[PDB]
Amino acid sequence: MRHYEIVFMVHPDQSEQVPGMIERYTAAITGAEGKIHRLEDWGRRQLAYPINKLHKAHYVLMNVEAPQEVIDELETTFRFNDAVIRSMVMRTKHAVTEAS
Amino acid sequence: AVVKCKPTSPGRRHVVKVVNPELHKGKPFAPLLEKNSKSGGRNNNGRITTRHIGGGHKQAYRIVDFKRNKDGIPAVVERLEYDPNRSANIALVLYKDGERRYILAPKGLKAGDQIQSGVDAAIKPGNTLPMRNIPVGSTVHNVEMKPGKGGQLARSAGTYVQIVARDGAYVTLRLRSGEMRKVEADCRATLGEVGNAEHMLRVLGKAGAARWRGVRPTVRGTAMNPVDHPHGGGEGRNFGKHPVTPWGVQTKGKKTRSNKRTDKFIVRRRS
Amino acid sequence: MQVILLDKVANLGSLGDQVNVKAGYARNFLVPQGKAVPATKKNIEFFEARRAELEAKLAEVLAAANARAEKINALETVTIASKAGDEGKLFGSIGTRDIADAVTAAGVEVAKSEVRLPNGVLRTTGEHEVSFQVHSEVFAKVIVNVVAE
Amino acid sequence: EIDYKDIATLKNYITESGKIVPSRITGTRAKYQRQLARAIKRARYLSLLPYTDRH
Amino acid sequence: SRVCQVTGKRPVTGNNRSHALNATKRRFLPNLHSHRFWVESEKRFVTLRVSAKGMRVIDKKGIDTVLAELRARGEKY
RNA sequence: GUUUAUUAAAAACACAGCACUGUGCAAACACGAAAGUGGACGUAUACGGUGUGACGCCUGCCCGGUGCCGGAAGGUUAAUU
Ligand SMILES: [Mg+2]
Ligand SMILES: [Mg+2]
Ligand SMILES: [Mg+2]
Ligand SMILES: [Mg+2]
Ligand SMILES: [Mg+2]
Ligand SMILES: [Mg+2]
Ligand SMILES: [Mg+2]
Repeated sequence: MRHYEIVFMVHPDQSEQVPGMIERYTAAITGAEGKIHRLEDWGRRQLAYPINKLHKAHYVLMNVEAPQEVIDELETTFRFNDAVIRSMVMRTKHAVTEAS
Repeated sequence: AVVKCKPTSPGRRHVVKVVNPELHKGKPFAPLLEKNSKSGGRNNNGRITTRHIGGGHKQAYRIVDFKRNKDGIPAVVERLEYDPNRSANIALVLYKDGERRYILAPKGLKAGDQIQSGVDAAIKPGNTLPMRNIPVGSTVHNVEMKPGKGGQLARSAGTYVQIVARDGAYVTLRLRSGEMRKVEADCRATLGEVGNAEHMLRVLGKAGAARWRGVRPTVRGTAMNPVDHPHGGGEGRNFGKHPVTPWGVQTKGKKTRSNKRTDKFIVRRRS
Repeated sequence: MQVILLDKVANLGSLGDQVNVKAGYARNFLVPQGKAVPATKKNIEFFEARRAELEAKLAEVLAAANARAEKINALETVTIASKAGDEGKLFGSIGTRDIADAVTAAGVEVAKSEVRLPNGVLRTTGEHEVSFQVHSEVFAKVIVNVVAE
Repeated sequence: EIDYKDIATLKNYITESGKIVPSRITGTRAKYQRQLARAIKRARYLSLLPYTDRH
Repeated sequence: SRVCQVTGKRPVTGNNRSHALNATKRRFLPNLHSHRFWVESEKRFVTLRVSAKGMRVIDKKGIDTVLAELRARGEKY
């Protein structure tokens, strides 16, 4: 049972639907007895360099405390989800709640 | 696994077997078989239209589901069993609705594994989906060429197809031969590669082994007489001719594809 | 060959004009349709007999097609359901068949082959504009609402 | 300790071309530079910072 | 049976002469094509194996007229 | 193991192995005026052709000639007009 910090990038065209992603993902973590300690929706932002001919993407920051299996299938969801791009997951030794 | 035979006698010195303990040791599924009488290379006129075919072990055909139209009904792999009709193994799968069928065994599939076919099936080996739903770059086998016609590409033991790109209503596929081909995205494909990848490493080891699988001896053209083959005779070992088929067509370089119908789907040839 | 047009044609002519066309064009398209028939003295005199009737008949069908066109536009929105996955990306598709049936359902009889979808086949959930070509010179529009739970 | 999301501070430790500034110039401690190097490389992956001034 | 159903054209034999006038037997085959003709009088298509010349006969004589001759001759369509 | 039934059983043929080459499936190819059939109810770890001939260590230099493959600007060039 390990902490994680998850940052995933959503396609700008799906910006309005981004809140749909968060509820589904949080449900998966909670459904497996996990919990979410921080959750930020940074919204649209300018990319430093183009990514697949795209210059502006929707930013979501989520910090969770879920078991290994929950994160494993969560990565698979990002892999096959075309809306989300360039997602990464972290390992942390303590939960975080600051805005940063 | 692949195991070499000890040289207890000539004919076993070079034999290399491919032993798979997972294959079912019993008889196949009876109500899914049919007669597969041999031909010997003869056509309906009785003439030998293809040489070096004849004899071999008796074989019974077993219906393999290349289409997999059972949409939305999951199935469990009952067992993997030997198939004499092809290099690859076939897995017996039981649909929970009560139906049984054969499918080409993927690389990693094992007894008890869940599989499902349909447009909403999960992206997992053994599942069949239209290529418009499969992610680009996925490794697939048993690829269809026309919707509803059944898989026709990547059926051999260790063959697979890569979805290099997708555009419009077509998906570009890199075939095992290296050729890049266009196919309609609505065609179905099975995720993963075909199992039994160790099929190429086997060594027959003796002439009789080839005969068991219905391959007759091949006689070199240069060993014949002029009346029999262009390479003909000549006292001593004389060739002095450009290599050709028994019917005079040049070999070792000459192209033979003449299908003007299907070049529109061939973005790039194998080489 | 020389043919006389029984109906208005975009780039060829109007009713009653004798025009020269390729044999394939007349044999394969015009003659099988009601657009034109071979121009011969037997047909020319016979055509003249109902010259007024054909023009009157063609005039009202355009109005009749227009009449049924507006009521199609009355159903400005039509709701249909399909297999929609996560992200709203439809696993399946909604072709001309599904759209054709929907408009008639509690609506007006609509042919399955005259619906126009220039953008595509509506492979994604949302709102899309589908054009309707009911008669050669008139068009119709309607919004198809596609959503699923 | 130092977090990569804090881009404002990271801007001070990268040249106009995106190069990571040497420790001898900034004068940061060796331990923090290793964290700094990871942070800058990590922001670059998320495109929070540019790999280079040319793109 | 490479025989046109309308005109009755069938393959004929002949020779091909080389520059040295060597004579070898050959055949001349009609330009047959299977085509669907719409019978205006019957609201249906009729498939006929006709040569290119037969196709032009349809235009000049009309599909209705020829079918009467085919029916009289006993040809099945 | 095979072979000149009836003067030649061998160093010849075959052979497992090896290499080149063709073939994307209505495959190449082959028997057929054609339909169609085999290849194959197989799908490039497949199939056809060619040479070599277990295995061990190896297989060097030559693309002028002939063949094959790729190219197309230029020259020459058929029916047709
Ligand atoms: Mg042979
Ligand atoms: Mg051989
Ligand atoms: Mg000899
Ligand atoms: Mg000699
Ligand atoms: Mg002996
Ligand atoms: Mg003898
Ligand atoms: Mg030899």
